[PDB]
Amino acid sequence: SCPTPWTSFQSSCYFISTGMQSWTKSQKNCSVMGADLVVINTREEQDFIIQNLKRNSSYFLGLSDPGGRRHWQWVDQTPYNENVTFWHSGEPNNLDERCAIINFRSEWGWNDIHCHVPQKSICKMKK
Amino acid sequence: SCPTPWTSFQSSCYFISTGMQSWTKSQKNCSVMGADLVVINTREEQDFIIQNLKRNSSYFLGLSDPGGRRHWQWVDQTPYNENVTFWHSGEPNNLDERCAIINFRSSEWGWNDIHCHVPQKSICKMKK
Repeated sequence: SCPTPWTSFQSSCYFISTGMQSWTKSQKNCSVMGADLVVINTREEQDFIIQNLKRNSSYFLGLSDPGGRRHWQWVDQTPYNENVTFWHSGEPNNLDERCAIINFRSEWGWNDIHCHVPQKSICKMKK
Repeated sequence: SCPTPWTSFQSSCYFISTGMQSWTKSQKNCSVMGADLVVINTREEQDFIIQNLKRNSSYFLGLSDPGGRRHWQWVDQTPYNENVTFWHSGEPNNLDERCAIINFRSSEWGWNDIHCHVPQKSICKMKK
């Protein structure tokens, strides 16, 4: 009961992109189709996904680190409280974003990557 | 009642280094003296510290990010659980460390983040 270009597993529909776009644009592409970049909840889901991928291809997952604030720690384990700090204006530097891909090494598994690189992607639509 | 080269404030002793070393070596230097790189708990402590620093100098604080694992998130807010992942061996990349300094800018005193291996002066705090 999934749209034609989609494949069903359990009560979800999956779309394997053919285009290469950044993580943000890939998520947008999933979004307008009523989907998200793929969230892998179970081992069975990972196995189904890899049976629908091409070994010569790399795909964005719906897994990322948005970056932003670092998890600062005092050296004596005094709790760090952001609200009582004395950072100079515009400090400290924001942590950069990072994104995850699934691909095949000669097997299948995840790797981290810059979010702005063009990769293929996997969308999941809840059915 | 602090050792001679140290200054007292409340029930703590403070040492202002003259030497420039990495964060790790600065912490080690504090450690062998029975101290830590300075942890700033209160506003009065920050004010006392800045009254004992030189405006042309930058000093490591006992504040850092050890790096390591990133705080990964699923796009639909499913909790990320590291124990049920499929990362390739040696993946993902560790986040790099970062360290904090106190120094003076024209218009005044405040903290900045910095690479941990840069030589800076340092402040030690000893519990009395």
